[PDB]
Amino acid sequence: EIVLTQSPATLSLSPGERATLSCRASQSVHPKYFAWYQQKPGQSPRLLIYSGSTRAAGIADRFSGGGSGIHFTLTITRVEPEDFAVYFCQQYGGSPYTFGQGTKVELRRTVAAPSVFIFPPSDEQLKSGTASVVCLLNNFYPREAKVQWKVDNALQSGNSQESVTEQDSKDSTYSLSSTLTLSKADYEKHKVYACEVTHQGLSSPVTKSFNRGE
Amino acid sequence: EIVLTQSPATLSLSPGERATLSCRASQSVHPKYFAWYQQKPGQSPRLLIYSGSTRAAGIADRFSGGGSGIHFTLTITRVEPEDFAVYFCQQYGGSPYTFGQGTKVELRRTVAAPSVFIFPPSDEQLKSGTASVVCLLNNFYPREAKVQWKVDNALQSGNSQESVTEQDSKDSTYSLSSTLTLSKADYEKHKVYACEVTHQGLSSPVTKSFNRGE
Amino acid sequence: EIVLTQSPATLSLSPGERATLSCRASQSVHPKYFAWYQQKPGQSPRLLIYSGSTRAAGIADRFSGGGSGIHFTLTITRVEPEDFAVYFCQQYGGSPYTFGQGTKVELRRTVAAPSVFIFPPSDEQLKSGTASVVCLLNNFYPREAKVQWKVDNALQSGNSQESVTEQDSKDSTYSLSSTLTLSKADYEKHKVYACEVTHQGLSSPVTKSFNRG
Amino acid sequence: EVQLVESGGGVVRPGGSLRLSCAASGFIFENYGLTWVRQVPGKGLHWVSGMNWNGGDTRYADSVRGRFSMSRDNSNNIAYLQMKNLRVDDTALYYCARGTDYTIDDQGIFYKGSGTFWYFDLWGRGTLVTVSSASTKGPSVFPLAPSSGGTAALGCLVKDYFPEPVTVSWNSGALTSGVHTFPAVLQSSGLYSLSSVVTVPSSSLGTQTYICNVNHKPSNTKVDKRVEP
Amino acid sequence: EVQLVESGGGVVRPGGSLRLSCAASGFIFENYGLTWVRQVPGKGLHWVSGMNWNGGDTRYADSVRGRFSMSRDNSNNIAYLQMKNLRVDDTALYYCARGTDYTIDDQGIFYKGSGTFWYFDLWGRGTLVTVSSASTKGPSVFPLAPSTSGGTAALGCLVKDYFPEPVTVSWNSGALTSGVHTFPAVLQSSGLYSLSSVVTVPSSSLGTQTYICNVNHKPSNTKVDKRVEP
Amino acid sequence: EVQLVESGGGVVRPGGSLRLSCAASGFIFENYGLTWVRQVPGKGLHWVSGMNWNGGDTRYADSVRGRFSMSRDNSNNIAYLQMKNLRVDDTALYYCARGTDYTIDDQGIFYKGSGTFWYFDLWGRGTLVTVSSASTKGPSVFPLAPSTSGGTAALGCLVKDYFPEPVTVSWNSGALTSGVHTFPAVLQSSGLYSLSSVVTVPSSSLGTQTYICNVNHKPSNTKVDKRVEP
Amino acid sequence: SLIRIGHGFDVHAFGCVTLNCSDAKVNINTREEIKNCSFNATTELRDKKKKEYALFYRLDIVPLNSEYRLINCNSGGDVALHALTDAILGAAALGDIGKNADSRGLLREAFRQVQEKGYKIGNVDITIIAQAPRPHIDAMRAKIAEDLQCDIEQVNVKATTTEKLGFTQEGIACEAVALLIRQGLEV
Amino acid sequence: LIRIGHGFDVHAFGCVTLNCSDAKVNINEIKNCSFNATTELRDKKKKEYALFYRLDIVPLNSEYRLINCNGDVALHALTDAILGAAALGDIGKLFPADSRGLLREAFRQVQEKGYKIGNVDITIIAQAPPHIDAMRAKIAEDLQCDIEQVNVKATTTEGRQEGIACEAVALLIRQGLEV
Amino acid sequence: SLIRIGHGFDVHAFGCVTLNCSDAKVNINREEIKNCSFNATTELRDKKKKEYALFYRLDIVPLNNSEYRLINCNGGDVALHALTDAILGAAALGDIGNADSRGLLREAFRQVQEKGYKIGNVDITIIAQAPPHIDAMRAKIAEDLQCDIEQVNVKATTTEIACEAVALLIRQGLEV
Ligand SMILES: *[C@@H]1O[C@H](CO)[C@@H](O[C@@H]2O[C@H](CO)[C@@H](O[C@@H]3O[C@H](CO[C@H]4O[C@H](CO[C@H]5O[C@H](CO)[C@@H](O)[C@H](O)[C@@H]5O)[C@@H](O)[C@H](O[C@H]5O[C@H](CO)[C@@H](O)[C@H](O)[C@@H]5O)[C@@H]4O)[C@@H](O)[C@H](O[C@H]4O[C@H](CO)[C@@H](O)[C@H](O)[C@@H]4O)[C@@H]3O)[C@H](O)[C@H]2NC(C)=O)[C@H](O)[C@H]1NC(C)=O
Ligand SMILES: *[C@@H]1O[C@H](CO)[C@@H](O[C@@H]2O[C@H](CO)[C@@H](O[C@@H]3O[C@H](CO[C@H]4O[C@H](CO[C@H]5O[C@H](CO)[C@@H](O)[C@H](O)[C@@H]5O)[C@@H](O)[C@H](O[C@H]5O[C@H](CO)[C@@H](O)[C@H](O)[C@@H]5O)[C@@H]4O)[C@@H](O)[C@H](O[C@H]4O[C@H](CO)[C@@H](O)[C@H](O)[C@@H]4O)[C@@H]3O)[C@H](O)[C@H]2NC(C)=O)[C@H](O)[C@H]1NC(C)=O
Ligand SMILES: [Zn+2]
Ligand SMILES: [Zn+2]
Ligand SMILES: [Zn+2]
Repeated sequence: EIVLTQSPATLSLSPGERATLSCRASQSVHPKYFAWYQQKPGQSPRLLIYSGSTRAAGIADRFSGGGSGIHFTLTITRVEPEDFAVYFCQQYGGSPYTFGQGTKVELRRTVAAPSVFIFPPSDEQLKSGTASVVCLLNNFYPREAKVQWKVDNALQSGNSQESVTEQDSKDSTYSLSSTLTLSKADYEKHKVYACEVTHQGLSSPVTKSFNRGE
Repeated sequence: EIVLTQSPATLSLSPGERATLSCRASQSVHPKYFAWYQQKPGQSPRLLIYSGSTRAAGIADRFSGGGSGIHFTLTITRVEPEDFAVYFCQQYGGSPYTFGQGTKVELRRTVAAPSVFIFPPSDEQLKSGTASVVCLLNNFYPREAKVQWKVDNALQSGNSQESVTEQDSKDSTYSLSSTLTLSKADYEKHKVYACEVTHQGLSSPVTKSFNRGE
Repeated sequence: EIVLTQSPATLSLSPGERATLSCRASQSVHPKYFAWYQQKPGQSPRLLIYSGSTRAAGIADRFSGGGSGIHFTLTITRVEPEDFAVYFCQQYGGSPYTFGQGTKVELRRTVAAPSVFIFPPSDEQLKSGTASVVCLLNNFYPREAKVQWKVDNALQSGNSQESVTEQDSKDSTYSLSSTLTLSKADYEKHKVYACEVTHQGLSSPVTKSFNRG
Repeated sequence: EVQLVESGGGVVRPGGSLRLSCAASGFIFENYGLTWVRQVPGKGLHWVSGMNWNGGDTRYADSVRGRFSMSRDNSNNIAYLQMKNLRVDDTALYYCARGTDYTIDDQGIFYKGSGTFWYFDLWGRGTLVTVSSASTKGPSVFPLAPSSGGTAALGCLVKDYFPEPVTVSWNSGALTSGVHTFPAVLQSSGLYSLSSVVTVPSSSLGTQTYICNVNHKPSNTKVDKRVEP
Repeated sequence: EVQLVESGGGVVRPGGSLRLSCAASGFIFENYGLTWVRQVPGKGLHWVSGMNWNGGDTRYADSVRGRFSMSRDNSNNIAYLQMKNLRVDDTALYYCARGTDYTIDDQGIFYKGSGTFWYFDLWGRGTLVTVSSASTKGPSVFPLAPSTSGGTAALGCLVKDYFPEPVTVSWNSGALTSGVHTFPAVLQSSGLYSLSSVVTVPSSSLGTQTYICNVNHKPSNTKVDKRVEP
Repeated sequence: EVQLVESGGGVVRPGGSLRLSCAASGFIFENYGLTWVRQVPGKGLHWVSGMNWNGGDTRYADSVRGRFSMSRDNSNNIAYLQMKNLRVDDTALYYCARGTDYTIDDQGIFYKGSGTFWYFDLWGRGTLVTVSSASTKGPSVFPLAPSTSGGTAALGCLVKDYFPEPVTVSWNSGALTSGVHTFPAVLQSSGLYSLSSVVTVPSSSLGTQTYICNVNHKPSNTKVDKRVEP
Repeated sequence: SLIRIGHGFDVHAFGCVTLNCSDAKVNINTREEIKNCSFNATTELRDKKKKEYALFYRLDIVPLNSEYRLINCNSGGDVALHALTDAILGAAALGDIGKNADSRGLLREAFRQVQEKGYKIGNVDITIIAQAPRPHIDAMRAKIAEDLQCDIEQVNVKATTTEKLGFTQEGIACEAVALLIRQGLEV
Repeated sequence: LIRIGHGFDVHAFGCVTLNCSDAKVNINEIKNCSFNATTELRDKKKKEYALFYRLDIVPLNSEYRLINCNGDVALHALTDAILGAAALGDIGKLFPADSRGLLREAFRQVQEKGYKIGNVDITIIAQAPPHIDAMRAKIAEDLQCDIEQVNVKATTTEGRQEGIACEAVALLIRQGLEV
Repeated sequence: SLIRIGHGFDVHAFGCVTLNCSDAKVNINREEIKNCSFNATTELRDKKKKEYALFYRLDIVPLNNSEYRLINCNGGDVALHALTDAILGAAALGDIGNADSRGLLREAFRQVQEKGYKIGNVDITIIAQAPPHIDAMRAKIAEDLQCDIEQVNVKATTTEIACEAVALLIRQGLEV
């Protein structure tokens, strides 16, 4: 009934900076019937604000909630290292109660180009009847990046699944892996497999590739 | 004066299915003067049931107690991984209060053969005047197994002890260490030392061995 | 106003022995307004004794406290390995409340001479315009050690910095490292670089040195 | 020690049934309201059901009204969620969380001790509910062999297993830096697949041994595949 | 966080004497009953004694009556266990567990605040009691080096001839924990204990990786750390 | 779970300001007093400020009186410390600690639930406050190459010129742990920190095996891996 | 002439509150049942309530389609009359007898019985001990003097407030004293 | 003359068994007793502590018991009332010992000032109560007055606790007015 | 002659304390309320405990932002208040009429006197959890009521502050 829409979807901050998260409602909500939560990867949510603007027990006054009707807002006056997490809004002015999709406050850092790598299918795996080629993008910031698959200079839509890690705790970078899954037939039909990577930290697309037989 | 005997001694089950434990009393006990406990390796017991059938704090409704007179049973409906432990019954309807001997609810898994290793004595130990020959059985299931020591195909008896670990957390397997204790005089008097192992997962008995000297 | 002076600075003990730590106040302090703390490297202080002589929660009977006027003492009847740490005396009979400088109770072991090593500046570092020579005293006891640099048989003052590790947990020794930092210019001008180490477990001052090239 | 504990999760087939239990401890259970919340790992939260102190007020989300049934038993400090006609959409991590210990009606008057389910301060750990026709299967481990320069990259392919989770290590725990294990993905075959990679100097390829240790309890599979050029 | 803590356990020779102490926290001690329980590691639990809120209903097990005695001092939240004439059989780990905060008589009437020792919800850490004439000694540790048993290898160390228990064993200061198995100790005829700890390692790692056993026997304040190599 | 959590630390320039928060959990916060205590990592403890149950009794250390300002909010269980006009001398690690749940006056009266700041049973883990004019900078790492004495060889890295603390260093991706010594950093005259990590290896091992130190510095998101060879 | 004094005391309380209940477990152990109910209690602030529990008899509650309500219900005048009633009867040695008859009825029935015993009212003085807040005491006096067949100057009503002393609640009480007199003048 | 009096008394009751210690004395005879309390539910009891004076209790062969027990709450309140009407203070000024005998001495001290009982009324305040004419005839024979001059009644109060209280008023008239 | 009976009652706090009062809310839907803290007493000697409680602003007086005390900080003020309420109620007057209770007692006696009444007798019983004088007090209120001490009675019944009071008034007169 009432859907909540948070903005921005990601907020890339350096420690000590101010944060401001918006959450827009499809319908008016009473200002005192709102709540925010924090969640870090692998943990349960943690109540931050309830009743629009009241802080919960154990929440410093860095956090402050507010808003009325259609615009609600969560302000972190000085982001602490422990404050880089995911923040949800939640309304209880009318049932069914609902959450936003979440805002992610990541740690901002200097641009870092990926180190690209390609792996050819295993001999073991070839016997089983399928072939999986994986393309690795190690230690890059920011997260936005494109990976395309080329077989004999022809692009493939689908047959590719990507997975990305959480921002590293040490260097604060991301890592991606795209896997190209094929059968012995469609794999032996062709000869050259390449992986084309583009990123803010790359002047021009880098590519890694190999020819089966090596 | 009142002694409690529960069966079975071990109840090997796989998550999801039912576990029914029994606790038999020598004389009649009031149905609401009975209790059960759970204990995992290296922890203290925790109360599951008191007053015969009323659950304790934090105890979900998969645990269910009951009984009267001489027949008391605890029954877990949908076994979960956190439930594999040893379960003691206790009656307190007549002094002295007493516990049972303990039913062990272990995890059932597919048969696995043991990886056998024999370790000859250490030079450092041999100087002191005593030698110890260790045989290791590793990553096997079920727990039942046999270990025979032979010194020049001579069966040794009354000079070796065995010790087994608890069901591995990650693998769901046991490991065993038979230790043969001999004196330097008697160890240097023979030459072949062998460890014969029988197990359900072995077609035939396995032997590991070494020759004193090298 | 009220100054707590603890003694000794360091108390070398073996497990089983008695530990008597004192805290001398500049002014009389009510005997029941005193407190003792244990602290471990990398952890936050733990309360041992409050109200002068009362053990806190979890504190074994090994720990006993007392005192009156200006002399207060903490007594550990038979030290165990867990007890090696630093101990602070804290008074709260007068504002502002204050701690002692602390007393380190360390495990005593046999004497051990340092294994000395010297490292010349890397050629990577020399381009940058600075030169760092590292002398490494390794695996010694007791902690008290001297280290003095020499360049062309000329003593140095005010260009070397020492760091010392916490007592190791396996062999119970320390390790120190002094680092002579020079300019690239001043480094190319001399030739001999020496590190003289004095230590209780050394019969005579050991020296390790080198010639650039 | 105030806690909530979910149990009764696991695998279940489409159109099947399952019932979750949340067991409270350390607080007056009948004074608070309760909620169930579900979250698929990685994505956001979604409200499921809610319940006040005695059960007189029970509401559901659009996506579960008519399929879920929340109940509680203040005598034993426990709350249930009975689910019918499970779809595959319903796969997620199911939290149980504590509501308020108070309520307020449309006229603005305060009732202590009559908790409702507005905002949630205490959260359970979360029990996973997987809805799949897939049959429990251990993983096939395949090496990802390197070709380089100054730094090299290698890893393991944990492919075709069910259900989650899987735990991977490198060299029996000695390798900590440079390891990256990617979140699993759900293949069209209904089985999961993830990859694990590690950064390594090009010099130690011939010198040093690199073993990846994949362990999948639901099938009692443990495998230590070696990776070489 | 309510908690119980035992203390005072250690060594004592047959026919000796020893006194245990249980310290409570976080609840109205005067309302609850109390019990002691003994347990050998690996084997089952055995009830020792139990008392009510004030000590006017103290009972003991058939093996313990007239031999141990149990009391309590509600003023300072503490209970004791007086033991005399210790046989060697009495060797075990001695728990302290909390009873109920109520009690019922033969008419069916309920007394709140008058706890007893029926079922037990709060259990202590457990203090160890070893009754053995053997004198305290320290562990001598020996290595178990490999030979080429397939692809995977195995190695470990042998802690022999120590008393009393326990003894902790880790690998590489606690780093290595996968494939590791440490076996329970076994009481030898000489009066002393013995343990063995083992690890599975790939055969390839001959001299590239290092392996150190980290044994600690606090009762003698000894700590050895011997490496293992082929 | 009785817990204290400090926040708000970080780097600030001389004459600056900063505000620390303390967050409590698991006890009646308004029944207890509170104190701030600061400690330089290598050195000892120094009392900063303290306040009783309601803030009606607040006192400060001689060094900070006139600059620091303590306060609390019992509705949310948070205590604060306002720091104004910081000196380099104020550089330290700031603790939040819990006082007592009672108090006594000059006449002998024991007031329960009116706690004060005498002694401290619960401590936070501490938040670091660095007062420097230095600008965040990642380290230049240099190798410490062997060959000079012994049967074993000394080896290391030099993590020079970084700010603020800390840097973390490991060897061979964390595989080499035995014989490692990482020294506490030291503040150089230039305002930047430097340290060095060394290791002892077998002299035979220099030719065959490869040794690499891994230096990470979160403040600048720097992560370098430097090869060390003769 | 004969002259007699009386004294009354009464606390009626527990407003109408819907009772959300479940049977108890208590034989005697004639056995009556008796249940453990829950309700929204009242506090000292109008717009704030509190959950409480108390044991109620099943023959003193009427199920309202597991929901019940206690027979009789609110209510500051009802205690004063009951107290004054006990006082009138007390001065003439009649005790107390009665569900919930009109409290104004019972007061008039007590007066009719002392009246046939040869007594009228001399004066009356009533004290209301409550936690709230002179609103309507003169409305009470009139209604009281009318049922005792005297004049308002023979009826006094008061209220003491138990709030100058702190508070943190429920209830309202009343004490009364009456003076009876023989009717019969010698003119 | 005509005179009016008021009395008040309250006793926790009711014949329990006390387990008393030597109390606490820290200054710069009182005891501390523990007993099984009684709640309005019969089969349920509750531990509870209380300070009592060694004079208000009686031992047994620590272990003590309340002295009044049992009623005797109305006699005290009525006594005070009869004394107050005559301006003679409190019970404690009487000296002799049974609750009923204290009232008899109070009336003897009242007719010594020249007053008979005109009219007496007693109000008992309880939690869950009957035999009132019984108590009412004992007051009448002790005050040398007809039963129609004594009135006794009880009002009630229906989580858990106990206690019994009472107020009494008395009117005195000068005796010997048959001139 | 005409005779009249009266009854009064008052309750005051045992001793004076200071209150640490924070602004609460009456829930608007003058009347003000505070939520205050104070050192409450216990049975032990010189052992207080912290307790909260609610107070009407009408009964507390501030000290001068968040600190107040009780108005009746004084021990017969509780007795005299109940006695004025007793003689007033006999003559059918009201409850009541600031400070100086003994002046209020003299005022209550002149208002019944204009109605032509005098004291016949009074009986005052004080009730205290912790049990002096009183002969001093019953001689003082015999001065303000203008009567013999033989017709003024005070007593104190205790539990092994509150006060009840009854008054009887005799018309002014009388002819032989
Ligand atoms: C202390 O006192 C408090 C308060 O009295 C008490 O707490 C209450 O307890 C009662 C009994 O347990 C609770 O009763 C339930 O209340 C539910 C309220 O539901 C709300 O939402 C409903 C759905 O909203 C729709 O409409 C909106 C548009 O606005 C739309 O967007 C939505 O999508 C949705 O479709 C709504 O129906 C409901 O309003 C109803 O009630 C009022 C009556 O005053 C009426 O005016 C409305 O028109 C409508 O009828 C409300 O807005 C309710 O759903 C639930 O319903 C059941 O009730 C009956 C009786 O069993 C069944 O027949 C029926 O089929 C349902 O099963 C039930 O009535 C109440 O919610 C509590 N109040 C609060 C504030 O929490 C405590 O228990 C007391 N303490 C003690 C110790 O006793
Ligand atoms: C609130 O009220 C409660 C209840 O009153 C109160 O709690 C009670 O506290 C008192 C004092 O602390 C307790 O008194 C003790 O009761 C013990 C009962 O022992 C039982 O078992 C004895 C032996 O066991 C049996 O062994 C075999 C096993 O199979 C069995 O066959 C035998 O038959 C035997 O029973 C047994 O002796 C005893 O038997 C009873 O015998 C007849 C049977 O009809 C009965 O009439 C007797 O009264 C006797 O009890 C009983 O079955 C008991 O151990 C203990 O006796 C010792 O006490 C003193 C030491 O203090 C010694 O001097 C004495 O010689 C005995 O050795 C003592 O009597 C009482 O049990 C508590 N009640 C409950 C329910 O726990 C609270 O304190 C109250 N709170 C406050 C604040 O006051
Ligand atoms: Zn009534
Ligand atoms: Zn009395
Ligand atoms: Zn007054």
